[PDB]
Amino acid sequence: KTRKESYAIYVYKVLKQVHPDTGISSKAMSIMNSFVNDVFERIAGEASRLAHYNKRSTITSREIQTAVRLLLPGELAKHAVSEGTKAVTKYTSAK
Amino acid sequence: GGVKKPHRYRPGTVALREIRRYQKSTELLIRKLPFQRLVREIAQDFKTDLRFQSSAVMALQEASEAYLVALFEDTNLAAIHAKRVTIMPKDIQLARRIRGER
Amino acid sequence: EFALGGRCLAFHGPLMYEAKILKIWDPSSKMYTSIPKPQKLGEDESIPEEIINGKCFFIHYQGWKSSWDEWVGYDRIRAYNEENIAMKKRLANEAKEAKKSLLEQQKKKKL
Amino acid sequence: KAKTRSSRAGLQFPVGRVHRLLRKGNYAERVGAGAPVYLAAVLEYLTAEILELAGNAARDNKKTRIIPRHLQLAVRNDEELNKLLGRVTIAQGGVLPNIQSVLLPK
Amino acid sequence: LRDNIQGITKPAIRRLARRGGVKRISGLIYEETRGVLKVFLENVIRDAVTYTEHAKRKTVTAMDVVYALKRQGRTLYGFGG
Amino acid sequence: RDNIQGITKPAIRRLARRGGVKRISGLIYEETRGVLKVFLENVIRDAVTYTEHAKRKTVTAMDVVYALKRQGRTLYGFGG
Repeated sequence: KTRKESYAIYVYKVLKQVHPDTGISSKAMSIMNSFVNDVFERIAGEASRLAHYNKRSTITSREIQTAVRLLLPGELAKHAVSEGTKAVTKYTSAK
Repeated sequence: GGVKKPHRYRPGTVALREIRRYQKSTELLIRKLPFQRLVREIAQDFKTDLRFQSSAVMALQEASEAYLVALFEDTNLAAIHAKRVTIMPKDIQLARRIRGER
Repeated sequence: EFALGGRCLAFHGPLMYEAKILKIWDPSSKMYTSIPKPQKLGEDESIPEEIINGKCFFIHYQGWKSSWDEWVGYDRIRAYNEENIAMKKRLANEAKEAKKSLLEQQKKKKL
Repeated sequence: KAKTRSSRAGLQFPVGRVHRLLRKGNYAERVGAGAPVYLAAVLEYLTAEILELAGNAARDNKKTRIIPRHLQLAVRNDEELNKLLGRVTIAQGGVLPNIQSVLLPK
Repeated sequence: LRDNIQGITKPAIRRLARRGGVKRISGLIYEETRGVLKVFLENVIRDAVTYTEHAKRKTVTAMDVVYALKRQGRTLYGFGG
Repeated sequence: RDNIQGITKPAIRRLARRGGVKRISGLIYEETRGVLKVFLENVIRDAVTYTEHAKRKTVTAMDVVYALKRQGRTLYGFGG
């Protein structure tokens, strides 16, 4: 059907969380959508690979980490691991 | 007695001024219609009578400009490598060689 | 003769230069005709009073920008004919001799 | 009353869609519950650092709306993104305003 | 249409190189930079027409363009992921 | 540390000689050792990260070519 699926309102809300005064044009927003899609595929693919190497069968939050630390350059990495760990900590605390 | 001389910016002044102006422009350089045609003749021996979406050309041109400008800074570095300010055909041959596509 | 948009040769210092006639001025009517229609002088438009009593032409120098465009009278303007072209060649040769004298005096200054 | 998984995780990026993507992506036989949560957590971060640098670029270019020139300045001024996304060319970015020193007048 | 490679006037190749930050340009560049293009576009358009005909499509899609760029190592942003 | 000077000047010449290089500056060696180490910490950072993923405390030739695979280069005869 007609429905096309993208991270429009989500990146808009995190932008308002960062800067609740700043606009966006649609083609910069497509830059953001394609960018988050691309980094999502890199992180998920590496994870899939790690798993198949370790003879596992499931994408645990662990893989996504070994991955985020394997792909993103270091500076972005440790902060991404920190925010992902506190996010999954919040997820398990709120069940 | 005193004969006139025109006001001409010196060789290089005009150069660097349009360098600063073009390094602030994001607009595409190669013109649209000239480029679109560049493609339709290349996509002939692959298959005849193609149609193209109203985005593919724009994507393929701005993409070509990105490839060419990225080739051009390291072409500039290769020209400076021989202590020169003129770039030469050998510079881009070496660039494409060391990227691994010559 | 002189026509709107036609070739002309004009004084500029001691030398001859080719120009386009864009406007033709009539001193009696305080008026000039232009090319893209009689009209008077504008607010920012003026003619030097040394020539404004004679028939003036607003001219544009070929090979030089619009900042060199100016009003000239019959003293400073001539028709584009072979006599004027020949004396233009003659004054070009005079400028060439002046440049050659410049070269001679600088090469004697070098010695 | 049904609450979303993002508010459980305290994020604005959605766990639901990205779980539906991770699954249809067939990355592994089974995907766990915490993997899309961690995935959304990292994506929002990297969407944020890039947006905050773009906002700094917009302030420095004194604009009230993000333009991909600001995105290009954000990705190219940061050296860490420059080998994260130096592999990447973006739309309507231009280049950095750089002049080599030998090309300067004496 | 034929030999439209010339459509990119030297004026343009220079604007790009100018965008690149160079000062002077050699004379026989223009055939060669254009060459860096005929060969670059031909392999790009080959990958693009491969996706085109494989996807049962008779119109070359901008999607297929950025898809082929994703493959060869010269990927592009702003036209879908 | 002590082994970074262990990559010796004739060995760097031997790499250059295998590389077809006739004349070599004296300042090649130490910054070439630096280029070697930046490459080594990159590859072994990826390889060790693969190693503690596996609940392991040794790195394997398999993990090395795996890191090389990520980095882009592949090696043969060392597993994989």
